[PDB]
Amino acid sequence: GCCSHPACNVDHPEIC
Amino acid sequence: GCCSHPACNVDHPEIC
Amino acid sequence: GCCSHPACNVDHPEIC
Amino acid sequence: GCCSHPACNVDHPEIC
Amino acid sequence: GCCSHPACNVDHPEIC
Amino acid sequence: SQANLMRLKSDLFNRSPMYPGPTKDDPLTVTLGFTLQDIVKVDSSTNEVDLVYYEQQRWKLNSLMWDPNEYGNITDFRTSAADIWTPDITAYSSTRPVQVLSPQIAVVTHDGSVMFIPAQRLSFMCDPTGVDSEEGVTCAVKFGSWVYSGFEIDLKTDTDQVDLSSYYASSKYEILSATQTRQVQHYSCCPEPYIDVNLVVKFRERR
Amino acid sequence: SQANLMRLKSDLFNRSPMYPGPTKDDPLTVTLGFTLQDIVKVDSSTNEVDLVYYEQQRWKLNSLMWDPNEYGNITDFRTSAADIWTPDITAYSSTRPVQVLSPQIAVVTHDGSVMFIPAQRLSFMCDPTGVDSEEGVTCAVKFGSWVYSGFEIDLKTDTDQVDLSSYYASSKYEILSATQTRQVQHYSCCPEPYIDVNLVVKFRERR
Amino acid sequence: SQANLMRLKSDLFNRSPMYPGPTKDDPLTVTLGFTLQDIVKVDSSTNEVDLVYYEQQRWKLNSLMWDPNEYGNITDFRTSAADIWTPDITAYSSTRPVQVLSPQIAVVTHDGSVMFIPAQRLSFMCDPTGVDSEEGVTCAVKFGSWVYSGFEIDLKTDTDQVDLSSYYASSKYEILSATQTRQVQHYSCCPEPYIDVNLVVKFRERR
Amino acid sequence: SQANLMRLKSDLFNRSPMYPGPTKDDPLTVTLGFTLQDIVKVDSSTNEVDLVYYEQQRWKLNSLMWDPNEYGNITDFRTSAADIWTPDITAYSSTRPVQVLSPQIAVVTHDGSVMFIPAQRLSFMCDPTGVDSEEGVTCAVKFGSWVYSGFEIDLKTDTDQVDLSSYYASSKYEILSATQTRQVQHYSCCPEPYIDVNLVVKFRERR
Amino acid sequence: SQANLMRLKSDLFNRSPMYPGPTKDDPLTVTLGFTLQDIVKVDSSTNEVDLVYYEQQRWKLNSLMWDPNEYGNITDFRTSAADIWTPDITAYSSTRPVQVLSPQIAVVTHDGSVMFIPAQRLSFMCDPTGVDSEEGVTCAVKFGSWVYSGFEIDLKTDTDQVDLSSYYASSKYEILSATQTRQVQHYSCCPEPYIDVNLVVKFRERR
Repeated sequence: GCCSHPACNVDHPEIC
Repeated sequence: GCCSHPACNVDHPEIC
Repeated sequence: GCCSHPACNVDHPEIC
Repeated sequence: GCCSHPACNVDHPEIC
Repeated sequence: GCCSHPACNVDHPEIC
Repeated sequence: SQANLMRLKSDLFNRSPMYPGPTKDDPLTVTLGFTLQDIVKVDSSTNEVDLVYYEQQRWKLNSLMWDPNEYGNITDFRTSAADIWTPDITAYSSTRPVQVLSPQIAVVTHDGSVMFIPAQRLSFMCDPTGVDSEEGVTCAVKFGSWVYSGFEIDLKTDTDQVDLSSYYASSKYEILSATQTRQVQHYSCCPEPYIDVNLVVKFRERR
Repeated sequence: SQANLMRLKSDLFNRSPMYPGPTKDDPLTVTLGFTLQDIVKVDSSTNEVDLVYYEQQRWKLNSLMWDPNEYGNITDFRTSAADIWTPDITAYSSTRPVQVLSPQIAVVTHDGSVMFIPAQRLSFMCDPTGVDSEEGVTCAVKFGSWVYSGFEIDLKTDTDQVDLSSYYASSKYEILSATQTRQVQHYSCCPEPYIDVNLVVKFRERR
Repeated sequence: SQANLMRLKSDLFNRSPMYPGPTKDDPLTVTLGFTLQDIVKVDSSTNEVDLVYYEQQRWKLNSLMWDPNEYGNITDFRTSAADIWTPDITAYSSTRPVQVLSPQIAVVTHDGSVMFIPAQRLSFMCDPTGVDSEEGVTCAVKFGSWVYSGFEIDLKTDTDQVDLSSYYASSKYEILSATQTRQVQHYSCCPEPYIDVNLVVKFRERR
Repeated sequence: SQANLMRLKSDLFNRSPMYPGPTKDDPLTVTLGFTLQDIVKVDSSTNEVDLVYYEQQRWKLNSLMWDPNEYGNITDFRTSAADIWTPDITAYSSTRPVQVLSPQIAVVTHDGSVMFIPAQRLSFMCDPTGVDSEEGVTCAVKFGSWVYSGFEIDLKTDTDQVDLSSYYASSKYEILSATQTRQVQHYSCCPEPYIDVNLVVKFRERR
Repeated sequence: SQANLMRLKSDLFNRSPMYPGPTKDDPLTVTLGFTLQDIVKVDSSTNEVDLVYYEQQRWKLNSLMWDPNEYGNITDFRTSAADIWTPDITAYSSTRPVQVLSPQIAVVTHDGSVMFIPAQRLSFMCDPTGVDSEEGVTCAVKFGSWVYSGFEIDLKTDTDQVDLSSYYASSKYEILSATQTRQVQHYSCCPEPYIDVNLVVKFRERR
């Protein structure tokens, strides 16, 4: 669900 | 009537 | 009602 | 006439 | 065709 | 002649740092006045009313003084309002960003006095229920500093009577009363006063 | 050839400080002219009418003169309107910020003349009651300097007849009359005159 | 004493570089608080609700500290919000760009604290079905940093209760509840928490 | 090659002064072409029609020419349209400010050719009477220089058929004919011609 | 240890000219992804549909790499999107200028990767006939570079499934399908491919 949140998406570009 | 005119107001701040 | 007033809020960060 | 055209008014003023 | 696509026109100004 | 003015504006703006705003040590008095032109929209579905008016702002800075005799007897000049510090007077109950309908040009006098009169369109909170009657309806909106207390910016009016002489003669609405009143507010917590000018306009649809 | 123009622009703009506006000592005459295109909206519920027009502005600065023989026989050039001082002519009864529909480019001639014609959309106060009739209806809007008196900016027209040759042929409205009249206003308090150009248009729905 | 202020701003803004934003090493806590003024539009055909409110923001930077006795006993000053770094707090469910209705002026104190209160108009997603009922309807909108995790910007509130004391007395809507609640969320992938302040308002058309 | 390109742009932009526009001595040819996407609004109450289209512009400047072999065999590059001079082409009968729907990026080739294609939404004057019929209705809007005569900016087209290959397949309107035709106007006073490209589109409500 | 961050941005941006965009020598791959929030307006009279979504864009530049232990073990930082080069990806069938609803801040990591996720409101061409039915209706809009071919900007997605996890629970519309598909297009004239991502959403009025 991280990749759906803008801040979480960007702090983990390796997952998203 | 001067105090209603914008240009007139400024040249006479002692009246308006 | 100070903390609802923008100028009053800032002049009293110890209260607001 | 020329005095209705935006480019013509300015290029040839002595007229417009 | 190409002449409708924004990127295509400019990379081929000789045809469009 | 033109040489003096170019020199004067340089010395005031480029030779000096910009006025940093007032303090309690170096306070500032701003005189406010309104000239209503028209009430251009009344929305009973949102309780939002639109005014077109002239907002007269006059204050005085010492850092803007000059000697006329040193500058070709120049006593005043006009300059863009962006070039100078302007006070943060705001309608407290606006509902949309104020729209500026005029150039923003200020005039400076050799005593440091500045007058600035932008024409503006303002939407603000008002329930117009009763506008379609004989009694009419009253709207009110306060104007005051956003961040400066009364110990830093003193607000005051020259008259309590709003200027109505330029109100549009064929407007959809008739002005019953329009006042601009200086108000002082104190809070139990705090010694410094907070000042506003209360713009109170009573009006009705015109038949 | 093209090199000359860059040099001309250098000498006029980067040599001199910006023209600081006129003074009572060094007044300025501005020529005003309108070419009406269309009446594009009539709002009888708010008394607000929208015009699309060309506003022709002409004035002359001595500080923009040059010798044609000194710059490759160049007699005129075009430059952005932000690059030069422009007069603060404003519709006094606008209700919304004027919308510009054209580039803002001025043309300067070697005699110091500048002519500038921005296309604009203006909403202003007018009771349109009677537009759907045979008599029609008349709207009026005054134009003048916002901060300059008549002793500093002289307003003049070339003709009292508004240019209607570019009016939209299939407009929803028919123009009955369109005039542009210079008006001077004096106040009991004050010696200096205040000038405006009154744009008066009588029109009706097309039948 | 006015000179003292000009010097202070020089050392803080012109001599120091602008704060480059927070880091994991040097995190930052932001205090959030809302003062609701009015619910000015409700669109059940689009599920869009418009608020007018004051958004109080507060934080503390070490790089803005000074010793008052070193600057004429000046402890605080007011300055444009453009002059300083501001947090990227965003409504997560907005439908239109936020409109700023107030000046954007922050006040900095000698301990490095900044307080900033812009008035804003926000359109955000909410199905208002039930507003015309006795129970009313609840809308929710989250506020938080757009690009900073909880390890870089800590969000917090001073109270869970929105200030409603300045809500418009003649509004079309009655406020049943208005709260501001800090929320922390973790995702299985990732160690860092993500923080938001949940603005939840229950309201109905007024009886 | 990224180093080569930065140098190429540096040598072109930072060394020479900005291209001042064409002159009667050193004229310029501009090729104009339209790709119509959709007719998105037809307003019979105001006679205003909105188009969404691509506007292709093309010209050639000596001041933008370069040798590929001095710059890493780079033959063309991309740049913001603000970085380079662009022509003042305007719809002459617009009623609202044109809205840009795309990036404004031009591509320059080593031969001095530049191509620039912004997508735009335009409101312009048109009486739509007959749109709901079989014959349809025709609207027209001219495009041309605002301040440059024909002796300074030469207008032309590569083809007179508007590109309809990207027209919206499910538009509310069907395109019957769409032409882009160069038209010349002369005035007895003056030697220079005034050039416009007439965009004429016939369309109807689809049935 | 704020210094490491302060130093890193300095070396990347000011110690070098700005990245001039991709070429065929140094091409670039852009990753595209959508997180749909709400369908906020449907206009059957104009065929115009409004979406609010998050658009995730990711790419990697060699010129943005650094060594973490040389910078306090810093692996990433945030900076305004104006400070860095951003790709010109645009919806090809928009009808109004896209509205940005979020701060525009990108995060760059020490390997040169950049991620940028602006929240946006888009009006685009779509015939909504059938939204009030069981089958629903499909809208489509392509996204791609405006000026870069497929040989200069390579487009791609991480999933052909639109992120629907943040779709508004109380939206007026129900999502039947939402896909994001890479499409390659060639034209007979030209060897280079032109790439777009097709956002295809099937939806209907909710019951």
